[PDB]
Amino acid sequence: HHHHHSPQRIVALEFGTEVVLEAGIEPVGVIEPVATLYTAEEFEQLSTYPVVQSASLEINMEAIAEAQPDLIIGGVRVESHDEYVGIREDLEKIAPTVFFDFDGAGSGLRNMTLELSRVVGDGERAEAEQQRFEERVEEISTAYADQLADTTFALVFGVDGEFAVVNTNAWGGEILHTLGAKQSKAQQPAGENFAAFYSYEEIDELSDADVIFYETDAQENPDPFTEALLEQKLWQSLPAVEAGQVHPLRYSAARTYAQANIVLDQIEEVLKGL
Amino acid sequence: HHHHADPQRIVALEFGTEVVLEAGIEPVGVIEPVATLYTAEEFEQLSTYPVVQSASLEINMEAIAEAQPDLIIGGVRVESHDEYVGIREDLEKIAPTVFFDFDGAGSGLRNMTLELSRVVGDGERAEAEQQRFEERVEEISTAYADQLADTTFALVFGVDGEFAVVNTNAWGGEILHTLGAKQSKAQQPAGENFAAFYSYEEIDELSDADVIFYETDAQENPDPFTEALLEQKLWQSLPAVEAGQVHPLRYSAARTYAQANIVLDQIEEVLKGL
Repeated sequence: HHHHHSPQRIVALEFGTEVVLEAGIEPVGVIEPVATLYTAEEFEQLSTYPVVQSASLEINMEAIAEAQPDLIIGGVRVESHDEYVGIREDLEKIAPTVFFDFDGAGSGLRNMTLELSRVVGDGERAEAEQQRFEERVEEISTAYADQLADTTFALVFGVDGEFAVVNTNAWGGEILHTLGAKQSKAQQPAGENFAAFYSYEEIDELSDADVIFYETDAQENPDPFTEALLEQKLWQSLPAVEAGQVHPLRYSAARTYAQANIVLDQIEEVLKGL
Repeated sequence: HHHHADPQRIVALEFGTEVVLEAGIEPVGVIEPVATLYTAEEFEQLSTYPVVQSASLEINMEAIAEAQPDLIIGGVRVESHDEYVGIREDLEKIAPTVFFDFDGAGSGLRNMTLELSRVVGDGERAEAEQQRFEERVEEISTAYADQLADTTFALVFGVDGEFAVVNTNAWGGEILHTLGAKQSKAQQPAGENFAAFYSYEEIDELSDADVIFYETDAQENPDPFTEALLEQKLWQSLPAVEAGQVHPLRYSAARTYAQANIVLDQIEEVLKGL
């Protein structure tokens, strides 16, 4: 009952989308597609599917009932567990309903979708990806052991009037940490929180950064807020920026091991010019 | 940072009005209601409440006293800091007093009131609005990425004998800028100022504008001066005016995130044209 080991018509609730897409399955119902999570091809594909959940996570039991699923899948944030006990009961009147809980913003997610991939019958590729991730981390950490030892990384995204520096326990900061990379001291105020927030005046916190990553969507596009952060004249004064070492980062969220490796690939490419 | 007693008898000074309204709180004391800032129903209601501050920002310390507050809230322009540290003292003798500073004419205001909404016990809805604003910018920017690339916007308001073109660091112009929109070159002489002023002779400075927004009050009514600008004979000469693309903009001076979303709605609607 651990993550590591030694159906025909699927409704995909939240986090179920990435699982069925990777398995080449077509869902009979899907949570409302958010464009930033998917490639252009994927999004225009996903839009051909009936919406059975809002992006606010509000579920449409009736629309699901019309979809006639034989299996309903999705992940749940562990904090909302008891809440989803009732939801599963309600949903199981339509079809067998498999939920999995996940915790934090790091490995918990890509493990959770590994379990969903097994359930929908795609455990082979999914377990392969997990092993590949673990191998690549080993291989990368020793192949560039020098660069990882003397370079300080930072991951940022922007919000409204402020920006964030991603912590060692979350998204691309988790993956960077798992690799063994050093990360900026802008992280320190985050504590157990996923990011540390700063005003545009506090951009100078990232002066110990030799390399900076900034989150983008699935098509390498920064959101306006992240672009706004890159525009600030105070930003154009950081060591890493006038070194030409500021790079885009796709799939920082890393909802699967397949996605998490794409992060490893981006981290690796930068290490080649380092 | 903005991103992450208990009251029942609140006096709302300047900028505290939008906060108590949005929270469904009836204030015991309120700054003199200016009708252009509120709906007909909001204004009608707000006139019931005792006036404890003048529209010229003069505080009636004894009217506040009789109101018997247990909490006094309001926002302060950053320039007038020390002058208000003083005021809080005399105020703190009446009840706990919360003043927040804000800077500029952009994101600083809706964040300041986000903080006041937290203080009065309404931080949930307030943070929801902030998150929703940030999501919808991201959303609108990508969904209309074409329109936003090919279109040049302008925001104008009228004054006596002159008119103004709003800059990228202020009000409706800031939000338009945050979205990623292109805006007219009439903004240039503003520099760091919130607006660039012109005579009715220089209306031709808006020839590159494909779309034009004109500030109105909370009830979609332009002020007489703005109304005069739209009457000028050189105005119906502009491309955007003879293309049918001149629209009213409410809540340009977006005081809260709820208001800043209503601005985004209006921009989205126009963008659903073009």
